[PDB]
Amino acid sequence: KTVVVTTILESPYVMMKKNHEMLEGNERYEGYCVDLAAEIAKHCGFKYKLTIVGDGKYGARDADTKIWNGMVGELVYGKADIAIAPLTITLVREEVIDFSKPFMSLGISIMIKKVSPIESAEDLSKQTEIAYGTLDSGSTKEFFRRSKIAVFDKMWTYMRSAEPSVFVRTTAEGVARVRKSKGKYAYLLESTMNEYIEQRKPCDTMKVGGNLDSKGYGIATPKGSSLGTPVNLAVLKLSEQGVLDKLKNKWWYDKGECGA
Amino acid sequence: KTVVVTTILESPYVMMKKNHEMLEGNERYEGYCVDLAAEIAKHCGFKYKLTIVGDGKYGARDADTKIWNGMVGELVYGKADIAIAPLTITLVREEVIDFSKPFMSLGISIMIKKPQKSKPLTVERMVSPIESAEDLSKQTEIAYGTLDSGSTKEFFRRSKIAVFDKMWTYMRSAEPSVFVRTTAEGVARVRKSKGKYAYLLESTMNEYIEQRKPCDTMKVGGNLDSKGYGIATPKGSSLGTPVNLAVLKLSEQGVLDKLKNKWWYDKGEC
Amino acid sequence: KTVVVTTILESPYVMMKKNHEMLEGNERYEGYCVDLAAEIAKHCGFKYKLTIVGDGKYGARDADTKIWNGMVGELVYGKADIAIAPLTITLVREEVIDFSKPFMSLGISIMIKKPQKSKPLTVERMVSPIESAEDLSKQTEIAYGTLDSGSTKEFFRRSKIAVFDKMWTYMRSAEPSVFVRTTAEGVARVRKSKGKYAYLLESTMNEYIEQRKPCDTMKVGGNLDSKGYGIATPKGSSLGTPVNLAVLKLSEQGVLDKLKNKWWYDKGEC
Amino acid sequence: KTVVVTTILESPYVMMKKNHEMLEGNERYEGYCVDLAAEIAKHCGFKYKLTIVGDGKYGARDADTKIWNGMVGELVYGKADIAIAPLTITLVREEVIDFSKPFMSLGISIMIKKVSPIESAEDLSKQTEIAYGTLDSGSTKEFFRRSKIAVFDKMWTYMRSAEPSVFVRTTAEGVARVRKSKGKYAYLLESTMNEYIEQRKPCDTMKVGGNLDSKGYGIATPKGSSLGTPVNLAVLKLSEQGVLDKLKNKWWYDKGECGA
Ligand SMILES: NS(=O)(=O)c1cc2c(cc1Cl)N[C@H]([C@H]1C[C@H]3C=C[C@@H]1C3)NS2(=O)=O
Ligand SMILES: NS(=O)(=O)c1cc2c(cc1Cl)N[C@H]([C@H]1C[C@H]3C=C[C@@H]1C3)NS2(=O)=O
Ligand SMILES: NS(=O)(=O)c1cc2c(cc1Cl)N[C@H]([C@H]1C[C@H]3C=C[C@@H]1C3)NS2(=O)=O
Ligand SMILES: NS(=O)(=O)c1cc2c(cc1Cl)N[C@H]([C@H]1C[C@H]3C=C[C@@H]1C3)NS2(=O)=O
Ligand SMILES: N[C@@H](CCC(=O)O)C(=O)O
Ligand SMILES: N[C@@H](CCC(=O)O)C(=O)O
Ligand SMILES: N[C@@H](CCC(=O)O)C(=O)O
Ligand SMILES: N[C@@H](CCC(=O)O)C(=O)O
Repeated sequence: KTVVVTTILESPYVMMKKNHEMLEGNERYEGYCVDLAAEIAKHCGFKYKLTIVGDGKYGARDADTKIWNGMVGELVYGKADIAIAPLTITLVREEVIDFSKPFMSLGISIMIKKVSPIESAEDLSKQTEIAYGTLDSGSTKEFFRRSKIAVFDKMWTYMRSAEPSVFVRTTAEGVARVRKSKGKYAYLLESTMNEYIEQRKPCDTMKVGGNLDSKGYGIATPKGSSLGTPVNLAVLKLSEQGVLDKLKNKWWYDKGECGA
Repeated sequence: KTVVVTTILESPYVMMKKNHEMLEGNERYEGYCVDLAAEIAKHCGFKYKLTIVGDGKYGARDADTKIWNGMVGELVYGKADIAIAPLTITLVREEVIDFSKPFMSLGISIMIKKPQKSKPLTVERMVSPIESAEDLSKQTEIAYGTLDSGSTKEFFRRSKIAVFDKMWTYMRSAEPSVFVRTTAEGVARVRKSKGKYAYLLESTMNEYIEQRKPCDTMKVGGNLDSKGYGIATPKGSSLGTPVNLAVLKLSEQGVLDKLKNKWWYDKGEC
Repeated sequence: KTVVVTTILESPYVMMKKNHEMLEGNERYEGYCVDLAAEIAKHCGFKYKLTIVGDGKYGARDADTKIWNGMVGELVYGKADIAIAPLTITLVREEVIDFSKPFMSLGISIMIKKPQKSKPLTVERMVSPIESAEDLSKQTEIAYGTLDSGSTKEFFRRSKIAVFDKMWTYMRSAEPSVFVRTTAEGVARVRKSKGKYAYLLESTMNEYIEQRKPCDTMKVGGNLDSKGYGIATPKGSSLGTPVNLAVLKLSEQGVLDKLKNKWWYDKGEC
Repeated sequence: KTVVVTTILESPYVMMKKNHEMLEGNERYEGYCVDLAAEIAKHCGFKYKLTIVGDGKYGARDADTKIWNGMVGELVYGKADIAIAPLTITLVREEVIDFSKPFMSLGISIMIKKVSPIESAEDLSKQTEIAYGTLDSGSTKEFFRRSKIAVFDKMWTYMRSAEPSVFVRTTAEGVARVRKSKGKYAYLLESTMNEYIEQRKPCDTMKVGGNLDSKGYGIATPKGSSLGTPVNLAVLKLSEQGVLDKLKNKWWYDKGECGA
C-alpha cells in the first residue's frame, strides 16, 4: 500500500520547492523533515506520499470538547499514518499517540530584536514594559498553562490576560511581529527555530539567555500502529550513524546566510 | 510485590553516604538516581529496593558468545525489573530492552589534564594541546581511551565516520591498553598521566568531575554526538509505560531541572 | 461562623486587583495582608470575609469625646473580630485591644523628593538638604507633616524628647496644615511640593514607594524609633492566642520574610 | 512581698560590676537588663531581688523527658516570678510561659575573625572548609533543628553530625573559640551580642552577611501570672518613652572601646 504522511510547512523542516508549480509528488517538497521522511521510508521499505495538514496547527485540545486538531488530530482520527514534523514530545500527546525517540533536542527560547536588557526569563517576567507571546495550539502555550513554578505561572497569567491577544497564528507571523515591533515584542518559541531564524537574513533577531527547559521533537504514529517500533529503530539508527547530525548541519549551518 | 531497581555506582548519580556503615536499605545511597527512583515511586506507587549490579558494568555484547552482560544483561534475563541509572539509549540495547524517554541529555566529550597558565602584560591565558576530535586523532603524543563495555566504546566500534573510524582503529591496537574499567579509573589515569592521556566519557560526568575539587582536569572541544539517559525495562513489562509517563511528568514539572542543578552546581567549588 | 477580618487600603498590603469589577469575595484584593490572612486561616481554620473600613483610618481616640475611631475603634465596639493590617502596636491601643507578637518590623522615617544629581571629574553625586530629624527641626524652609489619626502622629504628640517635642510644636500650629488624611495624599504632596515638604511615614511603606516607579522620592537618615505591626483582636477574645501562635509559626517558618521579599523587593521597578 | 528575678550572666545585659566583693543585694549587679529590671520595678511598684539561674541555660527541653531547664525551667516550676534577660520569643517557649512584647529586635548572625570569603549563609553552608556552631540550649539551635528550608536543613545536619561537638557551653566560650581558631571557626549567635562583641577590644571579631531571620527578646513570666499585663505595659511605655533606646545606646555605643 501507500503511507500517507502529514506534516506542517515549517522551515527548514518542510519547504515548498522553488519550482513547485511545475512539480508533483514528493519532488515538490524539500527540507530536514522531507529528508527524514525519505530516509525513514528507505530504512522501513515503504512508499510514502507527503501531505500537509489542512490546518497549520501542530496539535492541542480544544475548548472543553476533547477534539484533537492539527497533526495529532490527523493521526488519532485515522486521516494519516505517520507524522514526520517538528512535533514536541509532551505528556498530553503521549497519552493519545506513541512518540519515537527524540531526533532533535531543544528548549524554550526567548527571541528579541537586535546591553541585553531582558537577559534571563526572570528579568523578562519581572518587567512589564516589553511584551511576549507564544504559538497557539503548540507545546509552548500548553507548557506555560500547565506550569506550576511561580515565575512561569505568573508569565502565563500575564499572557492569558493580554489586551490585545498576544498569541500568533504561525511562528512566521511571530517573527514578523517581533521584527516590526521596534524592540517592544518578544517571541517565545523553540530554540531550533530561533537559531534558524537568527542565522538567516536580515539577522535582525537574536536569542537571549538560556533554554527554560529541555524537550525534543518526535515522530508520531497512531496509537497501537505497526510502524511504531520500525520508525523508532530507524530514528535510533539514523542518530547512531550521524545522519541526523549531518542533516541538521546541512539545513541549519551549511548555508549560513549571515555574518557570524 | 516490591520492585528490584538495579543501579550502578557513579557520581553524582549514586554515592554511598558517610554514615552507611550502620545505615541499611534505601537510605544507604545518596545522589541523583536515588532521588529519581524516589520520584518514580511517588508517581506510580511501589516499594523499591535499590541494588547494585555485581559486574559493575553498564552492559555490552561479549565476543562470539552472544551473551548480554552488565546492567542491561542482568535486566534482560529477569533478575531485575527496572534500571534507574545513567544508562545510554542505543540501537543495540533497544532491540533487547524497552527504553523510556530520556531524562537527561548527554554527549561524548574529551577529558584532559588541565594545563598551567602560560604567562607571556601580566595576563594569564589557557592554552591546550587538543582542541577537537580531529586533531586528537591526527596527533600521537597524547593517548586516548574509552570505558570498557560502555556506550562510547560501542559507538566508536560501529562508527563509519572517517575520523571516528581512525580513532577506533588506533584504540583497537593500542599497546598497552587505553581502555579502562571504571570512570574513576580513567579520571585517575588522566590525573596521574601528566597530560599524556585523554579520557572519552559523557559530558555530564565530565562536568561533574571538572566542577569538584581538586579540579585539575578540563573538557575540551564540543560534544562528539548527542544522546540521552533513559530508564530501562525488559521487553513487554507492565512497568515500561508507567515509568515513561513518570519521566515525562517529571520533565514537565521541572523536578529534573532542580535535581540536576542541586546535584551538579550547588555542590561545586573552585 | 464566618469571621470578619477588617483591613485598611494600603499598598502593598491590600490593593484591589485589576479585574476586580467582576470579582467578589476574597479575590478583589491582592498584596501582603490578604495572603497573611489566608495563612492565618490555614493555620487556625475559619472562614474569613475581608472588609475595608468605612472611614479609612488606622485608629485614634479623639480627646474630650473618648470615642475610638478607625480600625481600632471599630474593633473595640464589636463590629469586627480581627484586624489583619499594618496596625502599629502602641501603649494606648494595648489598653483597649489585645495585640499579637509583631509580624513586621518598622520605624518612623522621612520621605523627601529626590534631588537632581550634582554635576561635578565627571562623577554624579547625590546631595540632600536634610539627613536627620534634628536638622529637620532646626530648619524652616521645608515643611514636615504626618498622617492624621495614625501611630506616628500620636507618637510625636506624646513625645517628651526635646527634638521630637520641637517637631510636634511646629506641627500642631502650622498654617496651612501639614497633616494628611491618606498615605498616598502625603506622597503626592511630597512629589508635587518640589522639595519643600518632607513626609513622616513608616519605613516599610517608604521603602515600597522608593522601589517603585516613578521613584522620584528617597528616604533620609535612619528610623526615629523601633516599632512593629501586630494583628489586633478585641479585649478578652478567643481568637487572640491562636492568632499569636499562628504569627509565631509563620515567623519561624520563613513565610513572613518570603512574603515581604516577594511583595517588596521582587517587583522593584527602579 | 518580694519578687525573685532570674537572669543570666550575659554582657552587656547583666554584669557583675568590678568591686562586687564588698557589695550585696541588687547593688552588686549592673547592665542593660539590670536597668530594665529597675525601670520595671519602678513602673509596677514592687521590690525585687536579682538572682542568677544556677546553670547558665536560657531554656530548652531535655532528651525526651519534657523537663524545662534554665530560666524557662526556673519559671514553669515556680522557682522564679519573672525573667528579665535576653530570652528569645519562640513558638515552643510561648506555649509554656507568658512573653511580653519584644524590647529588643534582633536576628541570627555570623561572626568570624577579622573581604570575607563566606559573607552570606549560602556560601558558609556550601563551603565545608569553614566550621560553624551555635549555643547549646538556646534558640538558634532550636531554630536550625526545627527549620524546613533546604539550606538551614543542610547546616543543621552538618552541625549535629560534627566531630568533635561544635556546640559551645557559653557564648563567651564561643567568642574565645572563634578568636583562637585563627579564622577557622564561625559562630552563629544573636545579632546584638555579635555587635557588642565586635565593638569591644581587641576588635578581632567581625560580623558578615545579613540576618538569617528576625526575632526579639521578651520578658517571661509564669503562665497565668498577675504580672504579665503590668510588665507588658511597662515594656510598651519604656519603648514609647525612648528608655529602651537610651539604655541600648548607653550599654552598646556610648563606651565603644574600638577603632571606628
Ligand atoms: N544535535 S541534534 O539536536 O540534531 C540531535 C539530538 C538528538 C539526537 C540526535 C541529534 Cl543529531 N538523538 C537522541 C536519541 C538517540 C538516542 C539517545 C537519545 C535519543 C535516543 N535524541 S536527541 O538527544 O534529541
Ligand atoms: N537539562 S537535562 O540534561 O537535565 C534534561 C534533558 C532532557 C529532559 C529534561 C532535562 Cl532536565 N527531557 C527530555 C524528554 C522530554 C520530552 C521530550 C524529550 C524527552 C521526552 N529528554 S532530554 O532532552 O534528554
Ligand atoms: N523581616 S520582617 O520585617 O518581614 C519580620 C519581622 C518580625 C518577625 C519576622 C519577620 Cl520576617 N518576627 C518577630 C516576632 C517573632 C518572635 C520574636 C519577636 C516577635 C515574636 N517580630 S518582628 O521582629 O516584627
Ligand atoms: N532598637 S532596639 O533593638 O533596642 C528596640 C526594638 C524594639 C523595641 C524597642 C527597641 Cl529600643 N520595641 C518594640 C515593641 C514596642 C511596641 C511595638 C513593637 C513591640 C511592641 N519591639 S522591637 O521592634 O523588637
Ligand atoms: N513544534 C511545537 C510547536 C512550536 C511552538 O510551540 O513554539 C509543537 O509541536 O508543539
Ligand atoms: N553512560 C554509558 C556508560 C559510560 C561510558 O560508556 O563512558 C552507558 O550507559 O552506556
Ligand atoms: N501603621 C500606622 C499608620 C501609618 C502612619 O501613621 O504613618 C498605624 O497603625 O497607626
Ligand atoms: N539568647 C538566646 C540564646 C542565644 C542563642 O541561641 O544564640 C535565647 O534566649 O534563647
